Amino acid sequence: DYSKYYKTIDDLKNQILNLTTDNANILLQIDNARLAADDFRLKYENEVALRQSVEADINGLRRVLDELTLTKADLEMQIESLTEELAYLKKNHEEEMKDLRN
Amino acid sequence: DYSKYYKTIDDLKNQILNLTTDNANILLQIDNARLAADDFRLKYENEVALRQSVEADINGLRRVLDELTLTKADLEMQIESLTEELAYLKKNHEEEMKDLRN
Amino acid sequence: MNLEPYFESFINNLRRRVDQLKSDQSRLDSELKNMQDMVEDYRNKYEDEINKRTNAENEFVTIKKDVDGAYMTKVDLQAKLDNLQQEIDFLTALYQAELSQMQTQIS
Amino acid sequence: MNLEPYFESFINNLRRRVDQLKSDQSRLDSELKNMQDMVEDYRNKYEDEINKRTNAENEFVTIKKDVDGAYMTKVDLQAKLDNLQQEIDFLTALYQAELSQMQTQIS
Ligand SMILES: [Co+2]
Ligand SMILES: [Co+2]
Ligand SMILES: [Co+2]
Ligand SMILES: [Co+2]
Ligand code: NI
Ligand code: NI
Ligand code: NI
Ligand code: NI
Repeated sequence: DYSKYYKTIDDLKNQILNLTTDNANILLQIDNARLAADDFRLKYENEVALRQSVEADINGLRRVLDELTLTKADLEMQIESLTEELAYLKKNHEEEMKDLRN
Repeated sequence: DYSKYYKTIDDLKNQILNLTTDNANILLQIDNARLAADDFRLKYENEVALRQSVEADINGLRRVLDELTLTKADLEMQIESLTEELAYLKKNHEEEMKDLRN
Repeated sequence: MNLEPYFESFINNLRRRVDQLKSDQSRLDSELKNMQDMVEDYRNKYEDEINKRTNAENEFVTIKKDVDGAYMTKVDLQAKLDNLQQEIDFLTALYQAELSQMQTQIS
Repeated sequence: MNLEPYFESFINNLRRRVDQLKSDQSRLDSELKNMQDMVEDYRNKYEDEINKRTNAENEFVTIKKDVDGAYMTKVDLQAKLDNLQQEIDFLTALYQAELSQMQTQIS
């Protein structure tokens, strides 16, 4: 009957509304998902670039530690040659005293 | 006496060593202070630039909310003019039926 | 004898080194304190600014919620308009057909 | 009578709109799931990388400690060298004076 055609049409209207809103909701879920991403992205980019910067400053620290221990070693050897020069001067004076007792 | 001159000299050697090391310690306190700074600086720079980015994205959201409520209002008014057009068509048919009863 | 004058010379050279070391010390004291004053400044700029950014995060979340809601409505209403208009067109042509049929009907 | 055919026409147009809306839905389901897969990827890159950066922070702290210590030593030792050498020069000229004095001394 005429009325039945009506009834279908109404059922179908309601479906369109349910499906339209449902789609809209999903889309919003997408937009918010994109945004959340972008946040995590920027956050990661900055964490990386940091890790890099610290590791490079570490490269610097390695270089200066290496040269620094080189200089340390050099100085040590010079302290030995100089403590030597000292002792030898002491002995020189001692022999001068051996002359005094003469 | 000769020995006393010696004693002063030794006291003064020890002072030089204490003062040299003390200075070195302070300097290291400075270098580490600089570094700590640089850390807090980079950290702040990134926090700022972020705050800025979010506030600008907020500017975007304002723009779209404004246009969006404009469109909303427009549509509402059109729903009124259309619900009207509907009712008027209903009445047209009713009068056709008033002809049927004639 | 005659040992002192050379002792005195060397001690004077020494007192020179110690004087320089004391001056250096003072200077490094000042530069340290100044760097600490700067460190606290940068730390405060930091803390203050993460509070700023976080309150901006919240303001954003709120406006975005309002936007999400309003898109939801707009698509709902736009869809309802689509319904009313489509129904209009249909009903016009139909009612024309209703009159056509009633008319050419056995009385 | 003769009402249906126009009803049928309009219903067919309607069934068209619903078919499109279902297809759209499916597509948005897929794009959403794909964006979630991406979100989890970016989240993991993040977490993993803050662990990476933090362990790099620690490695740095250790090497810098070693450097600080070694500067401390170097300046200590360099200072001690300065002491030994200065003492050398002094003692040389002195001992020359000691011989000079002993010699020109009333026996
Ligand atoms: Co539903
Ligand atoms: Co001390
Ligand atoms: Co002081
Ligand atoms: Co689904
Ligand atoms: Ni964001
Ligand atoms: Ni020499
Ligand atoms: Ni750092
Ligand atoms: Ni019209």
